[PDB]
Amino acid sequence: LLLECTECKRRNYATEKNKRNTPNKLELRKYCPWCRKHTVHREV
Amino acid sequence: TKNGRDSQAKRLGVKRYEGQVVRAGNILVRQRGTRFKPGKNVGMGRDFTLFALVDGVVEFQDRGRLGRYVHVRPLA
Amino acid sequence: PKMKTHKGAKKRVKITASGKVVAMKTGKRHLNWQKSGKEIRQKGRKFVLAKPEAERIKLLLPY
Amino acid sequence: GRSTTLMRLPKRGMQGQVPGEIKRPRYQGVNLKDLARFEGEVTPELLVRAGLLKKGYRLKILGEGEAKPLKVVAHAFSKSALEKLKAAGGEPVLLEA
RNA sequence: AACCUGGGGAACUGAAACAUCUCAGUACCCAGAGGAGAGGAAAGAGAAAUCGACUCCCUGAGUAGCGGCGAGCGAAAGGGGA
RNA sequence: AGCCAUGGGGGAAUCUGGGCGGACCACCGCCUAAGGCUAAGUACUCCGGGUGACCGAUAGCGCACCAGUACCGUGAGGGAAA
RNA sequence: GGCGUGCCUAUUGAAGCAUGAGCCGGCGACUCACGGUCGUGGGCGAGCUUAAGCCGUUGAGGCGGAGGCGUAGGGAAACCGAG
RNA sequence: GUAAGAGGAGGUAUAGGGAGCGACGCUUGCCCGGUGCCGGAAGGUCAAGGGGAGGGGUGCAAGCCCCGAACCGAAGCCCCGG
RNA sequence: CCCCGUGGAGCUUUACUGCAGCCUGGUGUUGGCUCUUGGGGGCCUAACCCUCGGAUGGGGGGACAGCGCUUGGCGGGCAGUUUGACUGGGGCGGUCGCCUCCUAAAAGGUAACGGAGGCGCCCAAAGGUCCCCUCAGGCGGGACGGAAAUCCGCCGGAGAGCGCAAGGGUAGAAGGGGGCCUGACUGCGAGGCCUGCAAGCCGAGCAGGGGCGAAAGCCGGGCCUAGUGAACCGGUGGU
Ligand SMILES: [Mg+2]
Ligand SMILES: [Mg+2]
Ligand SMILES: [Mg+2]
Ligand SMILES: [Mg+2]
Ligand SMILES: [Mg+2]
Ligand SMILES: [Mg+2]
Ligand SMILES: [Mg+2]
Ligand SMILES: [Mg+2]
Ligand SMILES: [Mg+2]
Ligand SMILES: [Mg+2]
Ligand SMILES: [Mg+2]
Ligand SMILES: [Mg+2]
Ligand SMILES: [Mg+2]
Ligand SMILES: [Mg+2]
Ligand SMILES: [Mg+2]
Ligand SMILES: [Mg+2]
Ligand SMILES: [Mg+2]
Ligand SMILES: [Mg+2]
Ligand SMILES: [Mg+2]
Ligand SMILES: [Mg+2]
Ligand SMILES: [Mg+2]
Ligand SMILES: [Mg+2]
Ligand SMILES: [Mg+2]
Ligand SMILES: [Mg+2]
Ligand SMILES: [Mg+2]
Ligand SMILES: [Mg+2]
Ligand SMILES: [Mg+2]
Ligand SMILES: [Mg+2]
Ligand SMILES: [Mg+2]
Ligand SMILES: [Mg+2]
Ligand SMILES: [Mg+2]
Ligand SMILES: [Mg+2]
Ligand SMILES: [Mg+2]
Ligand SMILES: [Mg+2]
Ligand SMILES: [Mg+2]
Ligand SMILES: [Mg+2]
Ligand SMILES: [Mg+2]
Ligand SMILES: [Mg+2]
Ligand SMILES: [Mg+2]
Ligand SMILES: [Mg+2]
Ligand SMILES: [Mg+2]
Ligand SMILES: [Mg+2]
Ligand SMILES: [Mg+2]
Ligand SMILES: [Mg+2]
Ligand SMILES: [Mg+2]
Ligand SMILES: [Mg+2]
Ligand SMILES: [Mg+2]
Ligand SMILES: [Mg+2]
Ligand SMILES: [Mg+2]
Ligand SMILES: [Mg+2]
Ligand SMILES: [Mg+2]
Ligand SMILES: [Mg+2]
Ligand SMILES: [Mg+2]
Ligand SMILES: [Mg+2]
Ligand SMILES: [Mg+2]
Ligand SMILES: [Mg+2]
Ligand SMILES: [Mg+2]
Ligand SMILES: [Mg+2]
Ligand SMILES: [Mg+2]
Ligand SMILES: [Mg+2]
Ligand SMILES: [Mg+2]
Ligand SMILES: [Mg+2]
Ligand SMILES: [Mg+2]
Ligand SMILES: [Mg+2]
Ligand SMILES: [Mg+2]
Ligand SMILES: [Mg+2]
Ligand SMILES: [Mg+2]
Ligand SMILES: [Mg+2]
Ligand SMILES: [Mg+2]
Ligand SMILES: [Mg+2]
Ligand SMILES: [Mg+2]
Ligand SMILES: [Mg+2]
Ligand SMILES: [Mg+2]
Ligand SMILES: [Mg+2]
Ligand SMILES: [Mg+2]
Ligand SMILES: [Mg+2]
Ligand SMILES: [Mg+2]
Ligand SMILES: [Mg+2]
Ligand SMILES: [Mg+2]
Ligand SMILES: [Mg+2]
Ligand SMILES: [Mg+2]
Ligand SMILES: [Mg+2]
Ligand SMILES: [Mg+2]
Ligand SMILES: [Mg+2]
Ligand SMILES: [Mg+2]
Ligand SMILES: [Mg+2]
Ligand SMILES: [Mg+2]
Ligand SMILES: [Mg+2]
Ligand SMILES: [Mg+2]
Ligand SMILES: [Mg+2]
Ligand SMILES: [Mg+2]
Ligand SMILES: [Mg+2]
Ligand SMILES: [Mg+2]
Ligand SMILES: [Mg+2]
Ligand SMILES: [Mg+2]
Ligand SMILES: [Mg+2]
Ligand SMILES: [Mg+2]
Ligand SMILES: [Mg+2]
Ligand SMILES: [Mg+2]
Ligand SMILES: [Mg+2]
Ligand SMILES: [Mg+2]
Ligand SMILES: [Mg+2]
Ligand SMILES: [Mg+2]
Ligand SMILES: [Mg+2]
Ligand SMILES: [Mg+2]
Ligand SMILES: [Mg+2]
Ligand SMILES: [Mg+2]
Ligand SMILES: [Mg+2]
Ligand SMILES: [Mg+2]
Ligand SMILES: [Mg+2]
Ligand SMILES: [Mg+2]
Ligand SMILES: [Mg+2]
Ligand SMILES: [Mg+2]
Ligand SMILES: [Mg+2]
Ligand SMILES: [Mg+2]
Ligand SMILES: [Mg+2]
Ligand SMILES: [Mg+2]
Ligand SMILES: [Mg+2]
Ligand SMILES: [Mg+2]
Ligand SMILES: [Mg+2]
Ligand SMILES: [Mg+2]
Ligand SMILES: [Mg+2]
Ligand SMILES: [Mg+2]
Ligand SMILES: [Mg+2]
Ligand SMILES: [Mg+2]
Ligand SMILES: [Mg+2]
Ligand SMILES: [Mg+2]
Ligand SMILES: [Mg+2]
Ligand SMILES: [Mg+2]
Ligand SMILES: [Mg+2]
Ligand SMILES: [Mg+2]
Ligand SMILES: [Mg+2]
Ligand SMILES: [Mg+2]
Ligand SMILES: [Mg+2]
Ligand SMILES: [Mg+2]
Ligand SMILES: [Mg+2]
Ligand SMILES: [Mg+2]
Ligand SMILES: [Mg+2]
Ligand SMILES: [Mg+2]
Ligand SMILES: [Mg+2]
Ligand SMILES: [Mg+2]
Ligand SMILES: [Mg+2]
Ligand SMILES: [Mg+2]
Ligand SMILES: [Mg+2]
Ligand SMILES: [Mg+2]
Ligand SMILES: [Mg+2]
Ligand SMILES: [Mg+2]
Ligand SMILES: [Mg+2]
Ligand SMILES: [Mg+2]
Ligand SMILES: [Mg+2]
Ligand SMILES: [Mg+2]
Ligand SMILES: [Mg+2]
Ligand SMILES: [Mg+2]
Ligand SMILES: [Mg+2]
Ligand SMILES: [Mg+2]
Ligand SMILES: [Mg+2]
Ligand SMILES: [Mg+2]
Ligand SMILES: [Mg+2]
Ligand SMILES: [Mg+2]
Ligand SMILES: [Mg+2]
Ligand SMILES: [Mg+2]
Ligand SMILES: [Mg+2]
Ligand SMILES: [Mg+2]
Ligand SMILES: [Mg+2]
Ligand SMILES: [Mg+2]
Ligand SMILES: [Mg+2]
Ligand SMILES: [Mg+2]
Ligand SMILES: [Mg+2]
Ligand SMILES: [Mg+2]
Repeated sequence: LLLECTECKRRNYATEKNKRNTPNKLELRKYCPWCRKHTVHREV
Repeated sequence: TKNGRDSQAKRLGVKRYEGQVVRAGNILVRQRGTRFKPGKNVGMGRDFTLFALVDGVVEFQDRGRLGRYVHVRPLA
Repeated sequence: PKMKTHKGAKKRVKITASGKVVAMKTGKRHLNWQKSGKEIRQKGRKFVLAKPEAERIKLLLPY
Repeated sequence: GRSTTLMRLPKRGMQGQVPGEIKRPRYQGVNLKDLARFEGEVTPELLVRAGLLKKGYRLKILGEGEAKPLKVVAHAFSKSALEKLKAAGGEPVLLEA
C-alpha cells in the first residue's frame, strides 16, 4: 500500500510505503520537518 | 524458440589504473562484489564502487589471503 | 513569411544570457512514490541541453 | 517521429489567462555608470532623451559605477546605488505613479 | 473583367495514421450594391480619474492569448500617418 | 468565460431608469440598447494613356495572321497551326 | 600490325540478356517574397536605424523617431539588482 | 422529398408492403440457453426538469450570486415470459 | 501474381466516432367544466387536424396529434476513419521493456527468429546503531526420535546462509541472536562513472535538528546488479 506521512499540529508530508494486512495497522515513525524540528507523523 | 533475451551491458571494471593522477571524489572502480577492497584514501558505495578520497595517485596492492586493494597516495 | 515563435518551447525553456538553454529535470510528477528523497531534491534543479539547444533556439529568435 | 524532446516539461507557470496580460508599471533599470556620462541633473524625461529609457517609463537608478554628485529623480533606487549617490549628493524618489 | 456586401458553404491537404484541430468562412452556389461596396457620430474603448464617429496604411506584434497547449492559429488598447 | 449576435422558454422599468469595465459581490468610474441617413481617405481594372536592366513568333495573351476560329465532343466543354 | 566490354540511370556489382534513348533542331528543372542564422564588404558606435507618410523630382532626393535591435541579469512570480 | 406534396390507390385485409422457398407429389423432425422480434400497469438502473436539508462568495444591511442531500421524474437497458 | 507504401477505393460487422431515421420526458403552440389523492380519471369545444354538393357554417378527432426548442436512448440505412513492427517473401506461429549467464575472440562494446533462466515484487523488521555469537556436512553416542526433530563429543575455511533468477562477493560478515531505536531525515553537493539526446549510477563534505556507542565513529533504507513509464491532461494537501 502507498502512503505519505502527516506532521502533528500541522500538515507536512513525505515519501512512504506502508504494508496494509501484514503486521502494520498503526504507523507513526519519526521524521524531520522543515518548519520546527523533529515530531511524530501519522499514517493518513 | 523462447530464448532471445539478455540484459544491458553494465560497463564495469577498473576505471582508473595505477599511476594515474586523480581528483578527489572521482571513481576508481565499479564491480560486481568486492573484487577490489578499498583501503587508504578510498571509500566504497552501496554498489561496491570505489572512489578516491583526495587528489593523488592510484596504486594497487595485492595482499594474498586478504585480497587486492586500491590506494590513492596523496600529494599537493 | 515572418517566423512565428514556437509557443510549445517558450512554455518550458529559457535562453540564458550567454546563449545557453535551460529546462526543468524530467521525471518528477508521477514515478514519485518514495524514490530516494535525494532523487527528487535533484529533480528540482533545472539543467542545460547540448545540441538541441541549437535546434531549440531556432524555434524562437524574436524571443 | 518519436518524441522530439518535447519530453521536457513546462514550469513557466501562469503562461496566461483568458484576458491575459495584466497592465502593471514596468521599471527599466539604469546603471549610474552610464549616468555619469554627463552632468547637471537627471530625470526620466532627460534619460529617454538619449539611448536609455526608450519610454519604458518607470526609471530605476542602480548598480556599479562612480556616482557624480548631481541630483537625480527616479521611480526607484537600488538599495546599494542609493547609498553611493546619497554619499556624494542628493536625489528624490518617484513622482507617485 | 475585377473589386463589394449579405444568405449558404466544401475537400484534397497539414497534423508525417486519424476523429477535435487545420486547409477556411477559402473554393464554389445564390441574392443584391455601385463607380465603388461596406462601416459610421459610442448603451464605445479600458486603466490613463485617459481616449473621443467610420474607413485605410505603418507600428504595437508573431506580443496578449488561443491550441488533441499537438499541428498550428493569432488579436486589441496605444503611438506615427491618410 | 465576460462581451457582441440569437433559434427556444419566462419576461420589466423611463433616469430612485438601464448597458458596460472578462464568473459573482461591493466600491469607483464609462456609456445611454431595442428607428434610419451621411461625403472623404479604401478596393478593382472591361475601357483610354504613359513607362519598362518585359517577350520578340515553340517567346509574349489561347489569338501579332479573318481565333474563342478550324477542328473535337450529344452536351457542358475542349481548342490549334499560321 | 599492336591494343580495345557503347552513353546515361540504377546498383554489392552492368558491355551487359537490368533502365531510357530512331536521328536532328528548338522548349525544358534549385527561383522569388517575407522572417531567420552564419559568413563577408562597407557606414556609424553606447549607440545604430527609421515605417507609413509628407515635400520635391518626373529615371534627384530630402524630410519623417512613431517604432525596432542594443546598453542587466536572476526568479514561475511578487520582487530584487551586478547580482 | 427539407417541405408542399407524390407514389401506394382514386386501392381498403379475397387489399397493399417486406422476406424466404420456388410446377407438382410425399413430407418438413428435436432444441427458445445466447441473438432478434413479440408480450409483460411489478421491481431494479436511468436524462433534462421539479425539488431545496445543508454549504459557500460578497456587502455594514436590505440583498445579490453560486453550490447542493433526501424525494418525484420517460424511452432504453436489466428482469419475467412467448 | 508477390511484397512494400503509416497509397487509393468497393464491400462487411456485436471495430471506433458520427449522421439520417425511429422512440422518449419536459416546455411552446394549449382552452373550459367536474370528480379525485402538481399528479390521475371523465366530459366539453373553440385552438390544431380530417372531411362535407362554397363553409361566416355542418359533421369527425381533439388540448391529443402535428410542429418549434430542449432531454436521454435505439441507430452499417448512411458518413469519415482505424485495423502496429520484427520476420532468410508474406500470412500463421513466436517476439517487443527490464535483470543474470554464455556466445564476446583475457579492457570496453559487439549481431542472429543463437544457447539458458528470471523481474512487473517483498520487509517496521527483512531497516539504523551498539553488543554477542559462527555454517553446511561427516563419524561416534543418545527415552519418543529413526536417512533427517532435540542433546553431547571429534573432524570440518566455507561446498551453508545472505527474502526471490543468475552472477560476482562474502564468516577479519554482508550470515544467526539481543538492547536501545526510525538517518525508508530536511537544505544541499566538490568530483566522477556511463552516455547521440534525454535518462541511469556513485559520491566525500558543509548546515540544520537527531538515533545507537564509553568513544573512534556509523546512519540520506535492505550484500550488490531486475521490481518499471518523458511530456501532456486531471485529483488531493499546503505556502
Ligand atoms: Mg504493490
Ligand atoms: Mg501488492
Ligand atoms: Mg516443442
Ligand atoms: Mg541474445
Ligand atoms: Mg577473489
Ligand atoms: Mg554511504
Ligand atoms: Mg511536470
Ligand atoms: Mg505546456
Ligand atoms: Mg479584450
Ligand atoms: Mg450553399
Ligand atoms: Mg479532414
Ligand atoms: Mg482525410
Ligand atoms: Mg494527414
Ligand atoms: Mg507542407
Ligand atoms: Mg503524411
Ligand atoms: Mg489512410
Ligand atoms: Mg482530438
Ligand atoms: Mg476557421
Ligand atoms: Mg471569420
Ligand atoms: Mg459568404
Ligand atoms: Mg448594397
Ligand atoms: Mg474615390
Ligand atoms: Mg461609400
Ligand atoms: Mg448603412
Ligand atoms: Mg459624443
Ligand atoms: Mg480591462
Ligand atoms: Mg481630460
Ligand atoms: Mg483607450
Ligand atoms: Mg487620440
Ligand atoms: Mg502595419
Ligand atoms: Mg489541452
Ligand atoms: Mg481561424
Ligand atoms: Mg490605433
Ligand atoms: Mg508620440
Ligand atoms: Mg489615429
Ligand atoms: Mg467584455
Ligand atoms: Mg432569444
Ligand atoms: Mg415614468
Ligand atoms: Mg419612495
Ligand atoms: Mg448587454
Ligand atoms: Mg460596454
Ligand atoms: Mg456584466
Ligand atoms: Mg466598457
Ligand atoms: Mg472588473
Ligand atoms: Mg471606468
Ligand atoms: Mg463604456
Ligand atoms: Mg445613440
Ligand atoms: Mg420604431
Ligand atoms: Mg439611436
Ligand atoms: Mg419596431
Ligand atoms: Mg454609404
Ligand atoms: Mg493589384
Ligand atoms: Mg491583373
Ligand atoms: Mg488599360
Ligand atoms: Mg494599357
Ligand atoms: Mg530581346
Ligand atoms: Mg511560328
Ligand atoms: Mg524566326
Ligand atoms: Mg498558342
Ligand atoms: Mg485571327
Ligand atoms: Mg483539335
Ligand atoms: Mg493545344
Ligand atoms: Mg583483340
Ligand atoms: Mg574488361
Ligand atoms: Mg545526364
Ligand atoms: Mg545488346
Ligand atoms: Mg527487363
Ligand atoms: Mg526500374
Ligand atoms: Mg541496355
Ligand atoms: Mg535512364
Ligand atoms: Mg517513336
Ligand atoms: Mg537553392
Ligand atoms: Mg542571408
Ligand atoms: Mg560592422
Ligand atoms: Mg534612423
Ligand atoms: Mg520629433
Ligand atoms: Mg512627435
Ligand atoms: Mg525567469
Ligand atoms: Mg423525410
Ligand atoms: Mg422543413
Ligand atoms: Mg395521396
Ligand atoms: Mg396507390
Ligand atoms: Mg389515385
Ligand atoms: Mg395478400
Ligand atoms: Mg402479404
Ligand atoms: Mg426445421
Ligand atoms: Mg429427433
Ligand atoms: Mg432462446
Ligand atoms: Mg433457441
Ligand atoms: Mg426465452
Ligand atoms: Mg430468446
Ligand atoms: Mg453465444
Ligand atoms: Mg438481452
Ligand atoms: Mg441489438
Ligand atoms: Mg398483449
Ligand atoms: Mg420503476
Ligand atoms: Mg432486481
Ligand atoms: Mg442510485
Ligand atoms: Mg437534478
Ligand atoms: Mg462578511
Ligand atoms: Mg457577511
Ligand atoms: Mg458583516
Ligand atoms: Mg466585513
Ligand atoms: Mg448572507
Ligand atoms: Mg439541480
Ligand atoms: Mg414510486
Ligand atoms: Mg423506465
Ligand atoms: Mg441486449
Ligand atoms: Mg409473468
Ligand atoms: Mg500504420
Ligand atoms: Mg438523431
Ligand atoms: Mg410530450
Ligand atoms: Mg416531446
Ligand atoms: Mg404538449
Ligand atoms: Mg400544454
Ligand atoms: Mg397538493
Ligand atoms: Mg394545489
Ligand atoms: Mg360542439
Ligand atoms: Mg365535437
Ligand atoms: Mg371553415
Ligand atoms: Mg356540434
Ligand atoms: Mg369538431
Ligand atoms: Mg402535443
Ligand atoms: Mg417536435
Ligand atoms: Mg432512434
Ligand atoms: Mg436494440
Ligand atoms: Mg449507441
Ligand atoms: Mg454506429
Ligand atoms: Mg529465402
Ligand atoms: Mg515467413
Ligand atoms: Mg494470407
Ligand atoms: Mg503474426
Ligand atoms: Mg541480442
Ligand atoms: Mg518465471
Ligand atoms: Mg537480510
Ligand atoms: Mg565467539
Ligand atoms: Mg550421509
Ligand atoms: Mg550417525
Ligand atoms: Mg546415533
Ligand atoms: Mg547420531
Ligand atoms: Mg537412539
Ligand atoms: Mg512417546
Ligand atoms: Mg525411515
Ligand atoms: Mg542416529
Ligand atoms: Mg556436536
Ligand atoms: Mg568423538
Ligand atoms: Mg572460504
Ligand atoms: Mg566451494
Ligand atoms: Mg556461495
Ligand atoms: Mg542462500
Ligand atoms: Mg538472498
Ligand atoms: Mg554467488
Ligand atoms: Mg578478510
Ligand atoms: Mg541480523
Ligand atoms: Mg548482525
Ligand atoms: Mg531483534
Ligand atoms: Mg562541495
Ligand atoms: Mg556532478
Ligand atoms: Mg548525458
Ligand atoms: Mg538530440
Ligand atoms: Mg556523506
Ligand atoms: Mg551536525
Ligand atoms: Mg555517509
Ligand atoms: Mg527501495
Ligand atoms: Mg535484505
Ligand atoms: Mg547495509
Ligand atoms: Mg541486515
Ligand atoms: Mg553490478
Ligand atoms: Mg498531447
